[PDB]
Amino acid sequence: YVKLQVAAGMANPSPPVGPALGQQGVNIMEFCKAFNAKTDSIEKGLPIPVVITVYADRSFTFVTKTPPAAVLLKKAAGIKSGSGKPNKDKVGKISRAQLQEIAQTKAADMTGADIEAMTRSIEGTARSMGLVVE
Amino acid sequence: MLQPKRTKFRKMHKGRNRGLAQGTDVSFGSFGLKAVGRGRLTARQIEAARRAMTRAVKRQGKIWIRVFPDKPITEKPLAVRMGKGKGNVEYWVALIQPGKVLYEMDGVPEELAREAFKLAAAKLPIKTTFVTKTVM
Amino acid sequence: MFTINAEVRKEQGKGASRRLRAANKFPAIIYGGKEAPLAIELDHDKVMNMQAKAEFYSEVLTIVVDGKEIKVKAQDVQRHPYKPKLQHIDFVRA
Amino acid sequence: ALNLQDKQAIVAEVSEVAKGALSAVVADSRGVTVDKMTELRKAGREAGVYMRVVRNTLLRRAVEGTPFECLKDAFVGPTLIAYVTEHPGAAARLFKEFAKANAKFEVKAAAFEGELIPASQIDRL
Amino acid sequence: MKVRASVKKLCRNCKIVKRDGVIRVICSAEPKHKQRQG
RNA sequence: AGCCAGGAUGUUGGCUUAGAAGCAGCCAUCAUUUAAAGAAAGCGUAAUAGCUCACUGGUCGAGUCGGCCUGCGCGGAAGA
Ligand SMILES: [Mg+2]
Ligand SMILES: [Mg+2]
Ligand SMILES: [Mg+2]
Ligand SMILES: [Mg+2]
Ligand SMILES: [Mg+2]
Ligand SMILES: [Mg+2]
Ligand SMILES: [Mg+2]
Ligand SMILES: [Mg+2]
Ligand SMILES: [Mg+2]
Ligand SMILES: [Zn+2]
Repeated sequence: YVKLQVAAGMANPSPPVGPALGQQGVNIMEFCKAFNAKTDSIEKGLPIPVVITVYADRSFTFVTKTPPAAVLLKKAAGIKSGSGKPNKDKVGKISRAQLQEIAQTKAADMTGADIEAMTRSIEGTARSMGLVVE
Repeated sequence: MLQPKRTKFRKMHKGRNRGLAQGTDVSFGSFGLKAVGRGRLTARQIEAARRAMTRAVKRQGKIWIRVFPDKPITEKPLAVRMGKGKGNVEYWVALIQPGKVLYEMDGVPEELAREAFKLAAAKLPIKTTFVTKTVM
Repeated sequence: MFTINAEVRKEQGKGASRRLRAANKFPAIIYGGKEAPLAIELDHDKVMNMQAKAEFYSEVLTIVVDGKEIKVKAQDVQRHPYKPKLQHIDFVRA
Repeated sequence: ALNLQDKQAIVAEVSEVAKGALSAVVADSRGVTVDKMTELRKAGREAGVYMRVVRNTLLRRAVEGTPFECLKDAFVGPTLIAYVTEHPGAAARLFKEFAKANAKFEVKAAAFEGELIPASQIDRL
Repeated sequence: MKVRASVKKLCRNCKIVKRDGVIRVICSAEPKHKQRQG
């Protein structure tokens, strides 16, 4: 029962993926290319989280979830890297429509009651990496 | 290390330390280190201490030093008989009577200040306590 | 509101005062106004815990002396040099 | 911690949703993750259900606010109450399937109409 | 066994004791915190 | 105080790094479901995982916490 964050159409380098979930009994290339077959639709350069579920027989089922609050906030403000000094140094900007798009993606991925709760959790990740909401 | 820029006379009578202190109260900072016991503070002591509580506050808030080492102490060196004058001036001291306020402080959290003052007092010869400025 | 109970001082001087302070009581005074001064004694503890609030110094309090209140303010107070103690209090008639 | 004022206000909020609620279900909350509990909180805000875990001797003071007083012996043991403010049922049908899904805790005693329902007969709701 | 005239709690698991008229500091966690007065 | 239970999502917050995922280091430290759950008080990893803590519900059943001021004692305390 492991989790990783893997770039869009990508898999099978040695340090990020193979050892981590490969010491758990998982076949590495089925995860790799069924995850690049599922996440071929995610834009190039966004890490997308993947939850791997392993069973006593090593046959696994993974739910690929929507890209992180921090990655959809990197892309919706246009930027590459967020702030090394958040809310002191501010690195980009998103109007409330992008807070709400990222929070519809994460409306599929949150615990929130309303799209205002998911927009407010994406508001929180918007204040975390320094980005301004405008 | 504190010491009078220039003096009227070079040497002094040993004098006594008697009676109680003036400046019993904290007139600048919110907190102060008061002396309970009676003794002489060399400049070295005061300096080391001021250092201690300067490390302790990470150079924040503010620190006053209310005491000054203005009276010169002498010593004849080893292997020297009595007489032949008064000894040479070794170092400077401040006479301390019970209830003087050695350092004042403010712009800081109280807890932190009690701490810094414990660390400051580790370097001092005499019995000391923590105190707060009051209204009247 | 602060109410301080007190007795009239039958004695005076350094000796009286230091016997007062030994007994866990302390001397204070009430002056100001048309009247004559009134020297009184108090319980060190009650007052020490009472001036442990700030308003004590900014406010009109009352002092119960032989059935009779007076309304006063805190004028100045001399404290023992290193001890959590009170040597004396100047009360000015309010 | 909680001041007496804190406890007083909270007793007023439980008594206030208790007056407004159509039906309630008391259950054991022990031995279940906050993941499945936020799952029954989503399945709660979706069913109109008001979910709570409240102190016992607090809930004797709030349930003294009537007509749930038949539940004051159901408060021995950890208490998780589901008030359905919208619809009756949808708490009692959701809890049996959540406790059979988890196979943890209990779901002990319900209350409707002013009477308590024993554990195997909560299938009435 | 740090043997000294000032003995203290060096963490939250250190527990002070007086055994046979000696003040010691005993730790479950850290053998290095074992102290006696002297 | 003990003992049962949980200590959640966004999320591996961004920075940085071959790796930093609460726990090298730099900066922010928000919001959600909340009974409660620090962008985490320590052990832990190549980095994770793994282990307690803060915090809260349960059982328990009446006093408990730590400063202040003093009285008398303990350690500090070895020599022909
Ligand atoms: Mg003289
Ligand atoms: Mg003078
Ligand atoms: Mg006379
Ligand atoms: Mg005399
Ligand atoms: Mg023995
Ligand atoms: Mg307890
Ligand atoms: Mg008490
Ligand atoms: Mg001895
Ligand atoms: Mg010996
Ligand atoms: Zn220890």
